[PDB]
Amino acid sequence: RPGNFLQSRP
Amino acid sequence: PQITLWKRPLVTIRIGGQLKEALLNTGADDTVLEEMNLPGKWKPKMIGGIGGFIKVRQYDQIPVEICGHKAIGTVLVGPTPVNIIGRNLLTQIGCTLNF
Amino acid sequence: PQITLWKRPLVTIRIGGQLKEALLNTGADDTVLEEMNLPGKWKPKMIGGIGGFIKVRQYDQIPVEICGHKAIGTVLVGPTPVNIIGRNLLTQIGCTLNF
Repeated sequence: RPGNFLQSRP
Repeated sequence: PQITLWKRPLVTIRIGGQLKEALLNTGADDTVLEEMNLPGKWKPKMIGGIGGFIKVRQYDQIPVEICGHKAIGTVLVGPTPVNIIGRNLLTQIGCTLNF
Repeated sequence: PQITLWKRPLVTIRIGGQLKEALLNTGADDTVLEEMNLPGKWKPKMIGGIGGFIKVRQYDQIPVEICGHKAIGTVLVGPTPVNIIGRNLLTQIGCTLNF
């Protein structure tokens, strides 16, 4: 299950 | 409002005239929404997450209403598993983490 | 304390006798730390996000100190680009989102 939505740009 | 974390911090947002559910995500620099059509010119971009990088479409100066509060900024659209409201817009509505 | 979101919400944590910087991520259900050797039994697990899934090792009942606040719970270990403190541990220190 998708549960960790870390996000950032290059 | 004060939102506890026993459950996912989901809120309703209004964008492009539609209502969508989104996660207040302090772990994302940007705001990423699932595939959808937004007006205006868009440019290709790439963002990274826990399982790699993906291609998205960047839309600038897009008005978004998060749980009532108004924000206007950059919105990325692409194959994200859930709609995410990142720090770029969370700062605009005065959101902070408290404990 | 009150943490603004102008920059990534990084804080110092203590685990297994080590101090590390971890991102307070209301967008993560669990806590995932970058590869580190922790004693004890673990179970294989897959977690996903933007870009896809990664394989991690799950440890239970691990004591962790987040900015002086004591917490104890599950910690996942794997190739994550950054240390992440998720909701499972944030609820323990009474962390809330406010706006």
